[PDB]
Amino acid sequence: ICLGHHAVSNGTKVNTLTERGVEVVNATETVERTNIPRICSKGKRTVDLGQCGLLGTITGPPQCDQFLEFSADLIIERREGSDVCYPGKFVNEEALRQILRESGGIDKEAMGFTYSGIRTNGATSACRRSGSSFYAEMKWLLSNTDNAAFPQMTKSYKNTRKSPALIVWGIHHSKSTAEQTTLYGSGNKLVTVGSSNYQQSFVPSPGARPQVNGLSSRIDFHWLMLNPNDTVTFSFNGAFIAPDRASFLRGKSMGIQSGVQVDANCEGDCYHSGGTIISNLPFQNIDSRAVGKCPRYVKQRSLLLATGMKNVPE
Amino acid sequence: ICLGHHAVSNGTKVNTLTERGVEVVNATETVERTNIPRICSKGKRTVDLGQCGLLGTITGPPQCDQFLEFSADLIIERREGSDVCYPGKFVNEEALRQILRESGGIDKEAMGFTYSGIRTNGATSACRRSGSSFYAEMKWLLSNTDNAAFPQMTKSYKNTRKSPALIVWGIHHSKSTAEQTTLYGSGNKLVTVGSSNYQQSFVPSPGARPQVNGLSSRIDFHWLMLNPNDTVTFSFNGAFIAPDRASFLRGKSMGIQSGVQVDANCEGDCYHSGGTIISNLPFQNIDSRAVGKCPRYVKQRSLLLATGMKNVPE
Amino acid sequence: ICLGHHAVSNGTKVNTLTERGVEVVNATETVERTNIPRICSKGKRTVDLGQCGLLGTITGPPQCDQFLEFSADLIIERREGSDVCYPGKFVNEEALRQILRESGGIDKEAMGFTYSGIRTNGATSACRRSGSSFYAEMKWLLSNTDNAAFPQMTKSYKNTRKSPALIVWGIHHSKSTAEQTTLYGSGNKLVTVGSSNYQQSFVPSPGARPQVNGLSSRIDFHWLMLNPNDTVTFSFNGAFIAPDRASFLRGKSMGIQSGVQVDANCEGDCYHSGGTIISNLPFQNIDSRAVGKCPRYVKQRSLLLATGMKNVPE
Amino acid sequence: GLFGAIAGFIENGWEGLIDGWYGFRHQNAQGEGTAADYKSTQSAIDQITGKLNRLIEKTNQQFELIDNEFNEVEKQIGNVINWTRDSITEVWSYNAELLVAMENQHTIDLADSEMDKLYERVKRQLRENAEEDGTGCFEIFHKCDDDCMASIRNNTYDHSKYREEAMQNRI
Amino acid sequence: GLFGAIAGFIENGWEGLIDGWYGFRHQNAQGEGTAADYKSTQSAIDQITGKLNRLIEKTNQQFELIDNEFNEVEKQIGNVINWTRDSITEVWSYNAELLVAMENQHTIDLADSEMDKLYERVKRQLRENAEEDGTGCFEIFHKCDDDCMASIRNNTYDHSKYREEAMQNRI
Amino acid sequence: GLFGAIAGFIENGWEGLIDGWYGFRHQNAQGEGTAADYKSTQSAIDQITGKLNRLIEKTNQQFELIDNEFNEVEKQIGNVINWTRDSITEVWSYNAELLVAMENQHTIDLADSEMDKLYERVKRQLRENAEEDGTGCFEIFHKCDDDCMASIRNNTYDHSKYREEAMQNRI
Ligand SMILES: CO[C@]1(C(=O)O)C[C@H](O)[C@@H](NC(C)=O)[C@H]([C@H](O)[C@H](O)CO)O1
Ligand SMILES: CO[C@]1(C(=O)O)C[C@H](O)[C@@H](NC(C)=O)[C@H]([C@H](O)[C@H](O)CO)O1
Ligand SMILES: CO[C@]1(C(=O)O)C[C@H](O)[C@@H](NC(C)=O)[C@H]([C@H](O)[C@H](O)CO)O1
Ligand SMILES: *[C@@H]1O[C@H](CO)[C@@H](O)[C@H](O)[C@H]1NC(C)=O
Ligand SMILES: *[C@@H]1O[C@H](CO)[C@@H](O)[C@H](O)[C@H]1NC(C)=O
Ligand SMILES: *[C@@H]1O[C@H](CO)[C@@H](O)[C@H](O)[C@H]1NC(C)=O
Ligand SMILES: *[C@@H]1O[C@H](CO)[C@@H](O)[C@H](O)[C@H]1NC(C)=O
Ligand SMILES: *[C@@H]1O[C@H](CO)[C@@H](O)[C@H](O)[C@H]1NC(C)=O
Ligand SMILES: *[C@@H]1O[C@H](CO)[C@@H](O)[C@H](O)[C@H]1NC(C)=O
Ligand SMILES: *[C@@H]1O[C@H](CO)[C@@H](O)[C@H](O)[C@H]1NC(C)=O
Ligand SMILES: *[C@@H]1O[C@H](CO)[C@@H](O)[C@H](O)[C@H]1NC(C)=O
Ligand SMILES: *[C@@H]1O[C@H](CO)[C@@H](O)[C@H](O)[C@H]1NC(C)=O
Repeated sequence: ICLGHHAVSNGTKVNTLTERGVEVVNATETVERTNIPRICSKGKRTVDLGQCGLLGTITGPPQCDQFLEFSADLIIERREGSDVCYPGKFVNEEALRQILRESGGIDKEAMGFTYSGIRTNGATSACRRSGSSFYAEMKWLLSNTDNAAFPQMTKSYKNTRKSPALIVWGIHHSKSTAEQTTLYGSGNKLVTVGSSNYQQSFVPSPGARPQVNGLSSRIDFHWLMLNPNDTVTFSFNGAFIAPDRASFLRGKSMGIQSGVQVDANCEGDCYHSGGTIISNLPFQNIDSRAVGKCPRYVKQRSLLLATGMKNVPE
Repeated sequence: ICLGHHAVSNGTKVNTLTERGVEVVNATETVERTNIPRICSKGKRTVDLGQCGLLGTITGPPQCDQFLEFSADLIIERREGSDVCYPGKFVNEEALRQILRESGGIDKEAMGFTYSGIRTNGATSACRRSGSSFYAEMKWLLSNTDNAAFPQMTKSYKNTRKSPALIVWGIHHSKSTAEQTTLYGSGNKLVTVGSSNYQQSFVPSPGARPQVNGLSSRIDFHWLMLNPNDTVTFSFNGAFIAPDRASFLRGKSMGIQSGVQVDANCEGDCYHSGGTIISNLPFQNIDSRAVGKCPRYVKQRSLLLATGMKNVPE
Repeated sequence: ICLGHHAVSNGTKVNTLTERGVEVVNATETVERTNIPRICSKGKRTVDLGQCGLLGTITGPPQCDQFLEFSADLIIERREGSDVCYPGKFVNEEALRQILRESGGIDKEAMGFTYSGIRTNGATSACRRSGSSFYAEMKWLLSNTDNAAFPQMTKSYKNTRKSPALIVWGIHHSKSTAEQTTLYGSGNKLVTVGSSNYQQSFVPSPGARPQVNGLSSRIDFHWLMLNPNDTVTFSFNGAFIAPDRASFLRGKSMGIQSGVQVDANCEGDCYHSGGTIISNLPFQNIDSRAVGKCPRYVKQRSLLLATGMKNVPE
Repeated sequence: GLFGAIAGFIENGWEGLIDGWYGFRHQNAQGEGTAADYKSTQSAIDQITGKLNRLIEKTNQQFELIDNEFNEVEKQIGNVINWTRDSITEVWSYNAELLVAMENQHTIDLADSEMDKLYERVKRQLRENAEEDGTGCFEIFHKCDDDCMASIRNNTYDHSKYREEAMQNRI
Repeated sequence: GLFGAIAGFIENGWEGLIDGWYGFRHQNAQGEGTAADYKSTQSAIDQITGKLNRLIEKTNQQFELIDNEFNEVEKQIGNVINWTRDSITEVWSYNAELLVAMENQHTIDLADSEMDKLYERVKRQLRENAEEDGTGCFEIFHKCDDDCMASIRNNTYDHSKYREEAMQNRI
Repeated sequence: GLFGAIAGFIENGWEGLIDGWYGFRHQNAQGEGTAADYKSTQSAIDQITGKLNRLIEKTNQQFELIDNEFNEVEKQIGNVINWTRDSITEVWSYNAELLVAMENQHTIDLADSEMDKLYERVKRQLRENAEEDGTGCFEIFHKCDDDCMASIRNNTYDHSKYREEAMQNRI
């Protein structure tokens, strides 16, 4: 009587501590390379922002009207998204983007500013709603009539709620000093914003800029988080795009950036711009910037784990 | 004659590469979970800042008078600490906090500024020392009398020492333009600060802010490090809270943030906000933000290392 | 007949999982400690910037005239390098330094600005070329004659090329308000810069600064990257050091900082300030800030790998 | 392997052995037959599956986006972010390579060892009634019919019962 | 284990063996007795202690505070800091899990091997005077009193001295 | 080691053995001689070289400068950069220490195992014609001249050919 072990005609080669390309009876892959090219969103409240830029949900350019109070577990930004209608940009935009991706959505509430002695209905042909309009959550404050003086004014808001308030305001930079006076009157203009943990001043800077959407004038959007029971007070003399509502974060979510479709029929937890990584494998070689609950990215495309003995055929 | 090995009635289960929950005769824990809820400071010169905010030791609000020239190996910040008396905030405050935590303490030296044609004794009811006072290391420069003009002036300081000098100055933002003129005279006001490696300009921004300590006006504290043999020169026309002394770092230290008492009877090297981690174990599951000489934080609460053979009882 | 194994009189001690200082027949080092004190640059187009500061290659102070259009795979900064001639500093200087280290060199192209009604030949005794001169790639714009008004003007540049354009401009801070008017006329001065993805305003800040190269006035150099087919437009009223040429990145390179000579006879891929690490070993204990293709830095100075059996002599 | 069985003094494996990882191939007067040993095979499969089950563990740590693919974040903070991620990548690639290399060494070595236990167990079953040939075979010094071979395989072989003859043949 | 002794052909351990990790249990005409072998036991304890001593090494690298629990630092740099720390945490949790799993495998395997050396040493002590029963026992084919058993344990058993009788009994 | 040969029941190594890692030292009527076994030696060298070849692999990942030695970068971002690098350093120092410790354990254990295979192979070559002395020697119970010793070493020893005499001497 003789003892022996099995072997097969065609095995699979693996690497060990002492030898590369040792043949074993069977092995299995540890590095995931297979991508499913869709955003697998089954079971998850999903918001596909589309042409709405994420920061736009706070200010409300026309492309974001359907997203002013969105609610979501998964947030998808698209390349065609725009935060603005009147050209401009947010200061510390990415920090704000990162805050909103994990927010779970936003809940709007009137901040309660009332005005006297000015126009409040500033509109532009860049934010069109069957006619000239503006950001839905803001108000473009102007002098009552052309070249009239904008009074120095102070408007305050108390966060009476239990979570921090997102307050956004804007600084208007006109196309020239002459255009800036026609909207707000001549002279240096200043907007001061202060809270219990914040202080910063702003003066508008009129000047020529390249035409974006037909305009050489621009708006700077600024923001702060107002703690519960804290007060934000705005002192301004013109060139101020005032907030109408404050934003409050709903809960928790995650944000991704994708160029692929939504699929409510696959379930996944690891996303990248090309789709979803669905895998029980501990490693992936697909995208080092994948987000969610993911296998660890590695540079190897393949790492074979022996699952059987050494193959020694005759 | 027969060979055998020991076993016991109740062993301890551990995990291996091939099996989870294999029973061995004895095992020992590798992950530290036991916290001692105090700051073990035996053998270490400790400074408990208490109600003094760390940045306050440079400017000297009343709560920090006992800390103007502190010396320490271990620095403890408390939640009730305040950097300010007159409301305000430091620019790049955390960088400065991180510089001071490893400083070993500070040594003050007069910077030697003398003045003519102005008042130098600005005081406030927010920094009270048996009466209205101010930051002990600064001087609130004012016009000699209400609405008088503050002359444009330049004051320079040479670091004659062998280590970098910490220079702090302040920008005063009055409650309104009308209040700002009463202190310094009307018109645009400017403070320029320059050294061999630094250049930045500042203009005050009067305006309403929420009342903190009764005041709607605020002070911006700014700072720079002046190299040995280098000169700092201040050119200003008002709204300038001038430095009286420069600060020099004593040596080396470490800073923690705690809400627990000091214990000079336990010795430790790894601190977190809840106390001290005293352990020879290589891992801890207590606080991922622990500081000092620490076991590596891990998410597992327990990892049992076998210290005996497999237990095979009958 | 007897079985046995070899041993030698003097072995080498190594560490294992169960024992420290076990003697084996031979072992080999895994941690590289041997440094070659030169920048081994064989086979690599090398640019040793020397007294030219890296940022200077964009503005062109005299020490950088030979580097205005350099081309390189390896860029070496030296401690004596200076980015400036007229004293001043770049904003976000390190980001720009990091951009230029991986650029492979720069290719200059006229941006095409023409002027009327001003002087364009501003010169200084700090940038000397057989006489008073200036930054070779910039133009110091002045009023035609002392105290004459600088007209508000707008100059635009279109990137007609296929890669981003590096545009640099400067803000001149005169020695005093009186000196600033003699160059550009009195009043507030403003320079606005805008593109498709950029907006920022600048006002000059005259004031006394310590004399660097004899001057108490300073220049702020600012920069942006202009995308292909995008336009940059400058609106300014004085105190503006205008760009004459735009810079374009050539390809790819790597940058190091060294205080040692170039050696075209050794070939290397891992550099630090003290020379080159040439090693097949997986670890090094030389410099934790080494750059290039390097062995991983470790704190151990030595880790001996057993390459033979246990030595058991008699 | 460390145990010099598999790919060792047993020169090769059996491609006709489709019913187990290890087994017995006997020859007697009725001819030769081959069957697999379940107990030894199942131990190896169980250990390898435990290895597999560790590696297919789902890790419940979330990472979120911290840079931007559509609007690149500021350059300096971006270089720090890319530098860190590449550093982490360097670490996990090392861990993956080493883990699989080590695990493969141990898997191969683990299969080798289990064979040796089967061989040595049987040798001690046969006691003084057989001698090892040095290739994994036991030359049996007594007549061993199919029931006798089957009795070694299921561990019911009584060495004493045949003791007189096997010894009777070795001298 | 890899050596198929412990939890292997020796079916179980001795809960009455309180004086060592491994030992001998003999039976002869005066009855049975059990004593521990010091030399084999001390080797295992020494190897496991070295493992322990590596793991209780103090590491002298200081890390300082870089974010803030009382006044949260700016959000973006804070997300980078939290992202890095969570990445490092992921790495050390992996290293801790793997280290302990590997170390436990080797510790178990290490104890198994030392038993086999004790068994095989003794087998070669007894030479041709005994046969293995397959359960860790040596059936001694000569009369072996308490001094004789004690002589195997402290490695003074002279196989030749009893050679004639043990052989005299095996045939 | 795990196999209790090297530094085990063979008490020590041979400093005069300059031609191999393992070998045979025989004694017969013409005297004693020592020669190395190539096959066993080359296996160990081959495994250790593979270990070495893994460790001397060049890694093609570039890291660039992200702070500044001549003009220190801003303090806060600098503390984050230094904190990260020190964290990465902590990780690679651990990996280096553990890798070498583990690799050294396996290298020592690997050499120990190959010796045991040589010993056991030869034992099975000699079959019933010799007995192990417990120190790595085989007492040969028949006259074995230099050609006979050489025949064991190159695996041409026919145990049967001498079977009658070796047995003739053991009883
Ligand atoms: C030149 O045009 C218009 C426009 O953009 O529609 C006319 C708008 O009525 C006017 N808006 C207001 C509130 O007066 C707008 C404005 O002059 C610029 O957009 C400001 O630069 O221009
Ligand atoms: C309204 O009050 C007081 C105060 O805070 O005590 C009076 C102080 O004398 C005055 N300080 C000086 C130096 O004149 C102070 C000051 O008007 C404000 O604090 C500035 O906003 O106010
Ligand atoms: C005081 O000196 C000089 C110099 O630096 O050479 C004279 C130069 O002609 C003048 N430059 C111009 C363009 O007029 C220069 C200038 O006044 C300062 O450098 C500005 O602060 O000064
Ligand atoms: C071999 O490998 C994989 C992974 O264990 C397994 O799913 C597969 O079914 C195995 N195949 C065979 C033929 O054993
Ligand atoms: C806010 O103030 C109200 C009283 O107006 C008080 O009841 C509440 O507890 C406060 N909440 C916080 C979070 O300060
Ligand atoms: C078992 O484990 C720990 C760690 O080695 C040790 O301190 C303890 O005393 C041991 N106990 C016994 C009963 O062996
Ligand atoms: C500073 O200047 C003095 C002379 O005034 C000189 O002796 C000293 O060495 C200098 N030190 C440094 C650090 O430059
Ligand atoms: C011992 O170690 C090194 C590394 O393997 C090798 O280069 C050297 O030549 C060896 N020396 C001897 C004498 O075996
Ligand atoms: C830029 O515009 C030209 C037309 O003027 C067009 O042909 C070219 O493709 C454009 N390139 C890019 C990168 O937009
Ligand atoms: C970071 O990496 C991405 C992808 O590797 C690259 O395209 C991007 O330019 C890098 N970020 C910066 C700021 O360079
Ligand atoms: C970083 O982590 C802490 C604790 O996990 C958390 O409370 C904090 O909000 C995080 N920082 C930021 C900026 O979100
Ligand atoms: C970072 O580390 C270097 C070298 O260890 C040190 O000299 C430098 O001061 C550190 N950076 C900062 C900003 O402290």
